[PDB]
Amino acid sequence: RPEIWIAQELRRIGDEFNAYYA
Amino acid sequence: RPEIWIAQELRRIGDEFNAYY
Amino acid sequence: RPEIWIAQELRRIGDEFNAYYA
Amino acid sequence: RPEIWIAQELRRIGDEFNAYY
Amino acid sequence: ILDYLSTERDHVMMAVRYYMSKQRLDDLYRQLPTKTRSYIDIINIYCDKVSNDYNRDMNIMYDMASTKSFTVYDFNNEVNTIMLDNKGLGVRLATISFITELGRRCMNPVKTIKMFTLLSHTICDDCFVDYITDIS
Amino acid sequence: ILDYLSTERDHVMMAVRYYMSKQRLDDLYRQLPTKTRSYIDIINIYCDKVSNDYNRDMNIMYDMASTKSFTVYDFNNEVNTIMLDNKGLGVRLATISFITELGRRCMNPVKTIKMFTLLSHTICDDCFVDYITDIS
Amino acid sequence: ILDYLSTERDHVMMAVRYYMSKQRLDDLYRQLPTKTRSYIDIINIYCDKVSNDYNRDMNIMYDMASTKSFTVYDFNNEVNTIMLDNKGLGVRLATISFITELGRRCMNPVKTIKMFTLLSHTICDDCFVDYITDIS
Amino acid sequence: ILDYLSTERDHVMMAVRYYMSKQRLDDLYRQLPTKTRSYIDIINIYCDKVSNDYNRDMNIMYDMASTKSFTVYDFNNEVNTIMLDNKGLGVRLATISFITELGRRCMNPVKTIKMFTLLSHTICDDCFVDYITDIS
Ligand SMILES: [Cl-]
Ligand SMILES: [Cl-]
Ligand SMILES: [Cl-]
Ligand SMILES: [Cl-]
Ligand SMILES: [Cl-]
Ligand SMILES: [Cl-]
Repeated sequence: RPEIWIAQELRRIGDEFNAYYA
Repeated sequence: RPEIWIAQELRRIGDEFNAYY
Repeated sequence: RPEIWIAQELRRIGDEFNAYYA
Repeated sequence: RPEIWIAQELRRIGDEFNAYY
Repeated sequence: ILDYLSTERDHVMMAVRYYMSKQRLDDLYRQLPTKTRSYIDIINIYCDKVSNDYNRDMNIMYDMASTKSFTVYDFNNEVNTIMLDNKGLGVRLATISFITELGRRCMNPVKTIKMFTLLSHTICDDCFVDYITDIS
Repeated sequence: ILDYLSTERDHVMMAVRYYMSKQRLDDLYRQLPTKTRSYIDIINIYCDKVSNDYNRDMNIMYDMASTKSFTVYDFNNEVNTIMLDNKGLGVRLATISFITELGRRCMNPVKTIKMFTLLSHTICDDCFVDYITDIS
Repeated sequence: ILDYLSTERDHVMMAVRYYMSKQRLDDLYRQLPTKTRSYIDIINIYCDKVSNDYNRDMNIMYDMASTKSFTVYDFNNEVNTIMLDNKGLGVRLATISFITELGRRCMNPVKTIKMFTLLSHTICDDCFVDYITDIS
Repeated sequence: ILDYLSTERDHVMMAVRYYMSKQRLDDLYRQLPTKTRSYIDIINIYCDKVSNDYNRDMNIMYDMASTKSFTVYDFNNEVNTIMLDNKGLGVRLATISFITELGRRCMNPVKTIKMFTLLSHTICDDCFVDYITDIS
């Protein structure tokens, strides 16, 4: 239950990085 | 490479099992 | 600390077994 | 057998260390 | 197995480990509730059948699982991938049967238990849990 | 045990793990030669009696082992120390029985099998081997 | 950490463990070729920034990981799932940073190295490799 | 080490594991109190000297530690035996240096950490603790 949601925050964080890294 | 193919063969075995059932 | 004393009870128990096993 | 002898050689090395110290 | 039972000590050590392990399993089962005992029974019946029917398949699949480049960790992830796309009962039973076969031929007990523990998480997705509870 | 079996998933997962391990132990036994099976019978007979006779002693010694500062590593070394001076059969049988009891109450299968493996080496010294081989 | 360093023995033991592990890591690095050292520099640069930029996010995500029902096994599988659909560099760097943070707060060195080993396989998919190899 | 760094993936995986491991060690040291840092320093100075002086000895001792019949568990017990009968500082330093050398040449990180953890308990007997605290 917590691991599913953690991995989604990592997905969210990853998106922030990708957009800014561009 | 081998782990990738074994898992694919397990699927095939699985679908085979599901159909005879 | 507890492991030292446990192992001594095993030693004690072992002696009881040996004497009776005879 | 090997573990028994290695540990014995470590003792010898240890005593050697202690004496030169 | 005889390649590891060379000396009297190996035999005796083997004997002690078997006893410790057997006793643990017996006492674990002793503690399990009816529900869990039912699931074990269901898994037993279905996976015994799969392992028997596809015995020849399980054997050659092991032969390539014995190649140097094979790792349990990568295999686990490939299984996780497969289950996500295919929701049939068969592939899950097949995976249990194969891991069980890997276990039978692994003489490193620690490696084996690790494999069992990891893959059990992977195999028991909500889809599998639904099947076993239906068959209950 | 029932604190580990909260959801249906926990139950099914437990069932899968049990099946894998039970199957392994069954197949391991089938492969063992007569000599090893005899040693298993001897350990079964002798440690069952010790475990029963000293059941109260085993329970209260577990309570000491559940202590915060208790570690299998340190216990292994103390056991090793005791056996070097004490060469009787009893202390070796008692240690197996105690370690077996620790296994029964340990829910982590990895830590348990680690404990069995380590302590089996330590317990099966030349003296213990000589004892088991003398019997039958 | 200071709850683990209660006696002088705990301190000295910690010191021995650190020396052994530090020495290993030092010697491992000396053996690595130029290519691997470059990849280490890249991961160092990129994950340090993520770890700093999202430090608050990492802390609160650890609090979720310290939950009773959290398991590395299940988390590994969810990470594997995310990476299959999401092929950006960010989610891979973020996962490393998060796993690194879990390592910093884990006092059991065995469980920690197990976690690193498993998750490294899962994180280093073909997509991630392609990213790291493109840079320098 | 190059025998394991065959593909780009192996390099990248190696890079990620090194980073995770290095970060953990750095942050651990960051948390250690002055006392523990002093002990690490003392161990460093003495064991670096032993490893250097007896470098040739440590190398052939490894060569027989690589034989099939060698097991860490049995070696641990032999070390425990030696320390019980001999209370000099030298043998303890020598044992640390040797285990460290075993670590440098072990590419299985999990096996290594296990070895480090177990032997650290064995080496850090009250006799050793007395020496390090005196040299403090
Ligand atoms: Cl076993
Ligand atoms: Cl292992
Ligand atoms: Cl189990
Ligand atoms: Cl563990
Ligand atoms: Cl550590
Ligand atoms: Cl490593």
